[PDB]
Amino acid sequence: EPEVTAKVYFDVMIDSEPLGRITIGLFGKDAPLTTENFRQLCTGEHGFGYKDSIFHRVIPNFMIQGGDFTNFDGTGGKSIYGEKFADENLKVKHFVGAASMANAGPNTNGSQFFITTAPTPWLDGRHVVFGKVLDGMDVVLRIEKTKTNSHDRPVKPVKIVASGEL
Repeated sequence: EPEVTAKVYFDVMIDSEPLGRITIGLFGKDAPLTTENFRQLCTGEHGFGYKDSIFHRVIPNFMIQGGDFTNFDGTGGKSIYGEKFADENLKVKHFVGAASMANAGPNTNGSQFFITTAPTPWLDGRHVVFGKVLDGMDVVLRIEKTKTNSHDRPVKPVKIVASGEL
């Protein structure tokens, strides 16, 4: 896989229960614009970001999705560059533990992302893979088993209580 050039983390909690820390390595050389956006949303440098946001969608044996810190339902989010930015590299395929940008078509990247927990070939070529879980995969797997409902949303908020650069 591509070279890791920076590391960010998420501290996750599910209603009083601390799950642990997820460490994500970013592919800075293969996706500078995408990684910088993710990085700065983690630190909250611009006044907004991932701290105190949730993983609004969970689909077992597929992925977990978060990043909508404006509407908390999958319809919001925003990049540091503005509303949306272009797809940087679509040639990197997904793999277990990949961090990838969610979107609503070509060049509509904002702040939403997902972490895959299984092969997802049907996403290859259409979503920019910008990093991977270097540590805390067990935490990702734990989140994946959380009870959901119609719409695949956790019954109890899966909250990112802290985020930043390591």
